[PDB]
Amino acid sequence: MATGGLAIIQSMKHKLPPSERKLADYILAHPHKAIESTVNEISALANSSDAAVIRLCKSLGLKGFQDLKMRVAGDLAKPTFQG
Repeated sequence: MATGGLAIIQSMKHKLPPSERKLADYILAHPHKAIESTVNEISALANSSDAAVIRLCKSLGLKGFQDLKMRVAGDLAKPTFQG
């Protein structure tokens, strides 16, 4: 409920359109940066668009980018994802 952000992104990595894919790739590669980024920052980092970040979040069943960041942060809190 406050976790699973990385699992949900990794699950869809190969089922996402291009613009959403660039985003999922950057977040998976740099999840610590991702949880401290704005929509404008993450879209620039993934060479994608602001609209694609919102679409990515909706594609995953999330309320938006804050939800995505919270759920990723929840995973980074776990020993399962620490290291």
